[PDB]
Amino acid sequence: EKITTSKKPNLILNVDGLIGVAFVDMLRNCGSFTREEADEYIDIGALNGIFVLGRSMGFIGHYLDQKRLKQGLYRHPWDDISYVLPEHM
Amino acid sequence: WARELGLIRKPASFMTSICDERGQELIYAGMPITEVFKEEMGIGGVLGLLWFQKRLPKYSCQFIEMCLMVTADHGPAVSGAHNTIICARAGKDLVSSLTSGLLTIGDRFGGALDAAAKMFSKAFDSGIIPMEFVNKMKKEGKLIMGIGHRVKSINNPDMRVQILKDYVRQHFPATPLLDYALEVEKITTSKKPNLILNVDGLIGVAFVDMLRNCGSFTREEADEYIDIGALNGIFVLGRSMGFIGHYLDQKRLKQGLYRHPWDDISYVLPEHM
Amino acid sequence: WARELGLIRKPASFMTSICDERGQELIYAGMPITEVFKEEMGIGGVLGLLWFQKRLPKYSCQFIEMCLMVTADHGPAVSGAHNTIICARAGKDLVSSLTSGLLTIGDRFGGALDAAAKMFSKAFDSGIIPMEFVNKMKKEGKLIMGIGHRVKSINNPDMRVQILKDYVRQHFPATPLLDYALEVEKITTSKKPNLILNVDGLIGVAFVDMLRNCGSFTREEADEYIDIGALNGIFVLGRSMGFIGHYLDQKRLKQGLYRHPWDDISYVLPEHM
Amino acid sequence: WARELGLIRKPASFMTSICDERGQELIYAGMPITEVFKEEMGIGGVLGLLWFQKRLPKYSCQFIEMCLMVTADHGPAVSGAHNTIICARAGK
Amino acid sequence: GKSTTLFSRHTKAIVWGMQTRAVQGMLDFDYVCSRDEPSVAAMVYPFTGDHKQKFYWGHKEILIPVFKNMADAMRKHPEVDVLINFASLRSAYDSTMETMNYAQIRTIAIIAEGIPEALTRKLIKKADQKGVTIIGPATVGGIKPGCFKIGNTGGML
Ligand SMILES: CC(=O)SCCNC(=O)CCNC(=O)[C@H](O)C(C)(C)COP(=O)(O)OP(=O)(O)OC[C@H]1O[C@@H](n2cnc3c(N)ncnc32)[C@H](O)[C@@H]1OP(=O)(O)O
Ligand SMILES: CC(=O)SCCNC(=O)CCNC(=O)[C@H](O)C(C)(C)COP(=O)(O)OP(=O)(O)OC[C@H]1O[C@@H](n2cnc3c(N)ncnc32)[C@H](O)[C@@H]1OP(=O)(O)O
Ligand SMILES: O=C([O-])CC(=O)C(=O)O
Ligand SMILES: O=C([O-])CC(=O)C(=O)O
Repeated sequence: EKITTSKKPNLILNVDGLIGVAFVDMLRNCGSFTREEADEYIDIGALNGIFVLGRSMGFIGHYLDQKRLKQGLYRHPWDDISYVLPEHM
Repeated sequence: WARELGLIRKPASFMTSICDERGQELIYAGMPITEVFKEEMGIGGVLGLLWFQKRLPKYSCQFIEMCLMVTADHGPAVSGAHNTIICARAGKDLVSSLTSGLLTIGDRFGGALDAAAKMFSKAFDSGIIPMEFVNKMKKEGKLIMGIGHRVKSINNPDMRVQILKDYVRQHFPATPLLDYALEVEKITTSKKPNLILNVDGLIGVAFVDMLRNCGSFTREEADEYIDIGALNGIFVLGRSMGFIGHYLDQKRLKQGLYRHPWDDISYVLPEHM
Repeated sequence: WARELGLIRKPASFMTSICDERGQELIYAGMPITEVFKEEMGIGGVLGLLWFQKRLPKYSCQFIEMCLMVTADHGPAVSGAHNTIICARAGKDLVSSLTSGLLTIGDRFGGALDAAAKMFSKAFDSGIIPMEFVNKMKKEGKLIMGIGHRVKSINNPDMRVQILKDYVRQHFPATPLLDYALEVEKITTSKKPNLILNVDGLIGVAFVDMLRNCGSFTREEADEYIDIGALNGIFVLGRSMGFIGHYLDQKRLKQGLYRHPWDDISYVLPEHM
Repeated sequence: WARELGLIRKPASFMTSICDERGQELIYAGMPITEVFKEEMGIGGVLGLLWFQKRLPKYSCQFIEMCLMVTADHGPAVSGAHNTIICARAGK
Repeated sequence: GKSTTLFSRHTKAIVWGMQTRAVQGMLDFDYVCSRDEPSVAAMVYPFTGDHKQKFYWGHKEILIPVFKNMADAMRKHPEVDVLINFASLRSAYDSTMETMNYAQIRTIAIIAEGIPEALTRKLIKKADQKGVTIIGPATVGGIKPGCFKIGNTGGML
């Protein structure tokens, strides 16, 4: 991120990147896993479990919200579709 | 108001090309629903219009209907039907139960359709004879998808592979890929007599053959609809009938919460973490 | 080994009655797959066998197919197709996209089928004339489900309510409930001209009428299949075609991640919590 | 362009009140993410902010954490864990 | 006891029905007339639950409560004195009676066209008994510039 923030300046380490790298480095350098265990966990999919878990709170909080605000069925604006159907099939 | 008289522009997302409900009638591809019903095309016809956006010939529509019927159900011991039964037996709604059973349809359960079609198409398009394709699968340590049955082997056919195969022979004009798959079947049945074409493999090869053998597809559309996942779609749509049937069955038999026997678990927990 | 010679007993859970995978042939209700294909019953026939466990008459099978075709798709703006397009446009698999769109099918989207059938059945079974049912619904502060269209009102029919209605008239033997629904439609169109029967209401009343008007149902089975949710099942199975079509469309158009515009949100967060 | 100078109106759907990402910092209820972390309020606190939109007292946050930990798992034989095991064992 | 000042700049109204176009027109008229508060305090729709409708106050978004009953709408807004009855020709009569059972409502504007004349005469009699001013059981409304505007009268801005 020093080599890439030299290029454009907004090319910094995103929260994704940071969590990713810091979890690979807590899994590998903390004392409990053995760098093969700690590389199964990365592959089986244990970092998509962190993201999922986190989002889950926010997701539920957007259910609990739109239910407190009593919002109704959403019919998408049709001016925001642009049907491109074929001529006659 | 500013858009009705058109002094402003907004970019429209969600390009769509399979249905138009704004207007006098529903239009699936370019075909009004009244014309859909007047030309007597069935469910296969509306899969042709919605999925592939084409007015398929009559035999293609009837074959799509046929492969939906053979896929409809294969008993409750299967993993997806197991999940549907478990969720239906926990008091959940139809959509949740069907959904929980559908979420299993992937690579290991329900993936033989698309995998068998991809494998046979890649073998056939690269000009490998069946005797060399079988050996090249063997050298790679890979089994041929779409070939292999547990019990019904020889003078004991799948009895629904036979129905589909007969339909393909009498009605399709040309089957370059089904013939290749049948040669591979002959070789593998010479190996072991129960290595016949699955229904999961015959539907895959016959659907690829229908896409690139009938009209209206240009072999760059036919090879794209396979990659996108139209065969996963056929398996899911066919097996939704069986999963909803299992939901209705378990909900009509009035059966309560399932709790797996502890004797069929085996807890291998660590000593003290 | 101990069960093969039968010296032991284990209780079997998961009673099932819609498919027999084991044995020589697939058996849906009691009728093997070869007989299913030889008797030329289509997808409607296998819904009869798997869902209701009965060999329905030909017009019932064709009507089930018809109501699957009318339900297949209704454009991308509706909520479920919106979810399918959003999830397909985020790079997910067919099953995940169809599943995320199906999970919307509930009471507010897709619930007019079963609700309209339940409401009209409870009206007709309790011996209320249509003019008193309309006034009771008005008195209770409740709208009639299955009645009401946005635009297509009079000398402007739904053009697919017309097709279904014509099929029901020319082929069903007796329609005590469709006639009641049409009288309620006459009253409500006297009120306001776009309060015609929906397709969502006509399918519901015609399906209840088919269940309790054709043979093989005892009105204790016909009234149970409505309560269990067979009409939710028909909507889900019909709309799966449209949702998979939307997945294939959005995946063929090669469209990328959708992020909602910030100017269409109106954040209303508290001041400082 | 016509909305930047504001000669037009469009009604905005999706009223939301649990997060705002448009701006300098993430804001959960009304308090920025930096204030969330500086006040040492944990996962129970961010459930308080996102779900109930309130800065709950410390004991309620710790109780929310506690009831999340007791709920975490109850073996594989129960129905939901059965479905998760079946679907995970099918390669999904 | 019919009053002479029907509409003031402090007048607020209760709109009977989902007439969001008419209520938006009223709010636009209120804003362009330099009024400090909207003239629509609540809306009454018997066919849906109690929620809030999102409207415009010039540029701003405001929330106008929608009630299922007339009673709770009347109690939560005790200073409302005008009711604009957007009911149909077969539901304006009983709605107008129920409104006139509330003493705070000083005028009712009935927009429905086609009420039978016997029911209209009953409305007139009970309004005269209760001192309420019914502005026309076939009208579009009455517009008092700078002050108030009933429904769709005048048109769009
Ligand atoms: C009284 C007495 O019994 S004493 C008699 C003494 N004699 C004996 O005991 C002999 C009995 N045993 C045998 O003959 C058998 O050959 C056995 C048991 C050793 C093994 O037989 P098989 O089951 O045919 O072997 P296997 O299970 O490997 O399968 C055979 C082939 O099927 C192939 N195959 C299996 N599934 C698939 C698939 N899905 N796709 C493609 N190929 C497949 C395998 O690649 C294998 O290929 P290969 O033969 O080229 O390696
Ligand atoms: C130039 C000029 O314009 S000056 C002319 C001056 N005159 C006027 O302005 C008159 C114009 N306005 C009217 O006449 C109209 O009647 C209005 C706008 C006041 C209201 O009309 P409508 O839209 O018919 O009323 P509404 O929306 O309440 O619907 C009518 C009925 O449909 C019923 N309805 C609606 N949806 C459903 C449903 N899904 N199921 C059952 N019933 C339903 C409602 O119950 C209502 O019943 P009710 O009449 O028994 O209460
Ligand atoms: O189709 C599949 O992949 C799984 C299946 O039905 C079977 O058990 O044979
Ligand atoms: O069927 C439904 O309930 C929703 C629907 O398709 C529509 O927008 O008309």
